[PDB]
Amino acid sequence: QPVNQPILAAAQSLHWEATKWSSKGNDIIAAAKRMALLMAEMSRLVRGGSGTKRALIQCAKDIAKASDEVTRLAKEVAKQCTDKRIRTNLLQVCERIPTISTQLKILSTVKATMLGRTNISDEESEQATEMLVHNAQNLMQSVKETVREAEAASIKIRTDAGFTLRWVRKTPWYQ
Ligand code: NA
Repeated sequence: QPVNQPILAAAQSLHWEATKWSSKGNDIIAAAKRMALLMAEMSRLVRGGSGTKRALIQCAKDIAKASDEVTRLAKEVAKQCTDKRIRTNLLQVCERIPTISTQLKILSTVKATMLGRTNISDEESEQATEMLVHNAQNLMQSVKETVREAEAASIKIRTDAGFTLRWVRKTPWYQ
């Protein structure tokens, strides 16, 4: 009850996928790991405490900043990619993430402002939490799918490609 469980589970789900790989030479992995860590912080932040109001807003801003890095790099991976099927799939997912993370910023600010205000009912409070939780699950899922496809895409690369990512296997774990 102290820490939201469905937010922590979503963060955990992405952490498991991202920790299948090394961050070295791979930004997408590094940013996805930062995102999973921040989303676990978010599950504590949702239950407001003095000084959590500014932290809730900043945590969502950091999550959105890390998701822009994932989006930006995955778009670069996809354009070079020779397989149309993979290239198209990767581009749809990359496109979705900015919208989801923009919504995370809105809902976090709404939740934080509310915490700051004593009057709101337990219903409005629970509902603002459930909207945040839904967004968090959607975000974690989208990034996880983006990781998978960016790796699949990596196998096929343009001979003349400007940059490459490193995909080295590591033993995954949960935070
Ligand atoms: Na390892």
